[PDB]
Amino acid sequence: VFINAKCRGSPECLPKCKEAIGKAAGKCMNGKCKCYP
Repeated sequence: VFINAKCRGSPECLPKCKEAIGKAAGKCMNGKCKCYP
């Protein structure tokens, strides 16, 4: 799933995804985070 959190750095989406679902696996594109459950 993704989050509206306006991400600005690919490496920033890692700590975010981990804080979103629990794992730091995802990227940042289209102004959104792409975390994979």
